[PDB]
Amino acid sequence: PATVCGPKQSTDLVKNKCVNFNFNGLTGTGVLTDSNKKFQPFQQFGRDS
Amino acid sequence: ADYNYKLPSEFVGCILAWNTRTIDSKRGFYYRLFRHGNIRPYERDTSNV
Amino acid sequence: QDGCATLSTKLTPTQLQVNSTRRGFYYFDDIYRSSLRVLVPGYFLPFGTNITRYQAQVINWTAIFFDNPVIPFNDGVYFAALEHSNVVRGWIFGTTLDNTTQSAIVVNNATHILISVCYFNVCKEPMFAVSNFKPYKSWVYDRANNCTFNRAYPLNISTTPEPGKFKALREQVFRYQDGFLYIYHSYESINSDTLPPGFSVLKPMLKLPLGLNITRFRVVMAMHSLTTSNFNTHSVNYFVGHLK
Ligand SMILES: C=CC1=C(C)/C(=C\c2[nH]c(/C=C3N=C(/C=C4\NC(=O)C(C)=C4C=C)C(C)=C\3CCC(=O)O)c(CCC(=O)O)c2C)NC1=O
Ligand SMILES: *[C@@H]1O[C@H](CO)[C@@H](O[C@@H]2O[C@H](CO)[C@@H](O[C@@H]3O[C@H](CO)[C@@H](O)[C@H](O)[C@@H]3O)[C@H](O)[C@H]2NC(C)=O)[C@H](O)[C@H]1NC(C)=O
Ligand SMILES: *[C@@H]1O[C@H](CO)[C@@H](O[C@@H]2O[C@H](CO)[C@@H](O)[C@H](O)[C@H]2NC(C)=O)[C@H](O)[C@H]1NC(C)=O
Ligand SMILES: *[C@@H]1O[C@H](CO)[C@@H](O)[C@H](O)[C@H]1NC(C)=O
Ligand SMILES: *[C@@H]1O[C@H](CO)[C@@H](O)[C@H](O)[C@H]1NC(C)=O
Ligand SMILES: *[C@@H]1O[C@H](CO)[C@@H](O)[C@H](O)[C@H]1NC(C)=O
Repeated sequence: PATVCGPKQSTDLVKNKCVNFNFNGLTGTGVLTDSNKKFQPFQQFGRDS
Repeated sequence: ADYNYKLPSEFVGCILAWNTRTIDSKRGFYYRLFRHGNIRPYERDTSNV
Repeated sequence: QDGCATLSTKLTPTQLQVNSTRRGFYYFDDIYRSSLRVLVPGYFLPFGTNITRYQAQVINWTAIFFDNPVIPFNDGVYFAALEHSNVVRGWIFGTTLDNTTQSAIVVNNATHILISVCYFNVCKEPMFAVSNFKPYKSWVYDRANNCTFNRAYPLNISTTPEPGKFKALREQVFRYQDGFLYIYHSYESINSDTLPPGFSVLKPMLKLPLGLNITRFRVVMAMHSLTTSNFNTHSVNYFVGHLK
């Protein structure tokens, strides 16, 4: 979990569109959809092979 | 860097320094000058033997 | 912090040796992995090695013999304990273990877990004292000065003994790197009088910024807590091994 963060303004969740995203400093480009995955309590993202 | 305060080689972070002539021009500030061997990173020695 | 206590009934430690099976593995990093097979170098306790055993109980001749020597802490330590009445409360880490150098204490007051770093005057026998079944006094050191670190985590544990069989096995791994003390922990409840063979992996618990030279430790046996004004001990066992 993030404990110290910089002064940025948040926007609205836009779903099912090719967008640029910034989650807690993790940046990228793609399409965001709902998930049926499960995380551990102090985990923030998941990576594949 | 050998007897008082040592940073690790893989340091990540920032360093700030500034002059304080008008508030700290007094007696009572010491540094260690003799010691057998060097200290390891992020270690303290408060002995006065 | 109350101070002083003296034990003449003592006897020489036996220093038994036991097999280590396949115990003493831990999570060595903070990277989440899924369905992957990796090769890792590091410091671990080898499989099948010998490790050392000490005990504590009143045998019969109006006398109690404990076992708290001073052990080396080279590259890291694996610790194990078999107990049934909340016996082994804490450790002492340092270099000379006297009032000329800083020392670190990790203990339990049956109400909190306490971690402090200062110029301690250690006693000849560190232990707590309960009033039959009431946390009475604590005699671990008499004076502490010029003191750097202090922290406590609330953890209330039961102080009513249930002697007989062994009901708990607790395992720990201690590491030191870059001013940080790393404590990994694992716990289970079993009903047996040896250490079962198996393969157990220990989870991270604490990462403490102490900034102190550590080369030696000893065990605090605060067992003496079950009497009135006379104070003697129940039984317990513990095991020590190293890392390579
Ligand atoms: C100093 C305290 C100490 C403890 C409690 C510890 C960690 C620890 N001991 C646990 C179980 C336990 N095992 C013990 C026994 C201990 N009490 C002791 O003084 C020692 C050395 C242990 C070792 C584990 C206790 C008190 C519990 C029960 C905790 C509870 O009530 O949840 C648990 C699981 C339950 C919980 O999260 O509270 C942790 C994390 N390591 C330690 O060194
Ligand atoms: C531990 O704590 C004690 C008390 O705070 C520290 O004692 C103090 O030590 C300094 C020197 O480091 C003393 O200063 C010296 O005092 C004498 C006269 O007493 C003077 O002649 C010297 O020129 C110098 O000023 C200070 O007096 C002393 N104070 C007390 C109350 O003892 C001690 O240094 C600490 N030890 C450490 C470094 O952990
Ligand atoms: C130390 O413990 C290990 C683990 O139990 C023992 O290894 C077993 O040894 C038997 C007999 O050779 C084998 O059949 C098992 O397959 C082994 N298991 C494992 C996991 O190694 C080892 O023999 C013990 N050594 C001593 C001297 O007691
Ligand atoms: C383990 O203990 C046995 C018996 O004392 C000894 O022969 C052996 O060298 C020791 N080392 C091992 C294999 O762990
Ligand atoms: C330190 O311990 C020694 C030996 O017990 C004692 O003589 C001395 O007075 C103690 N000094 C302090 C710092 O209390
Ligand atoms: C234990 O807790 C009691 C009651 O809060 C307190 O008086 C005492 O100082 C504590 N002792 C230790 C060793 O922490």
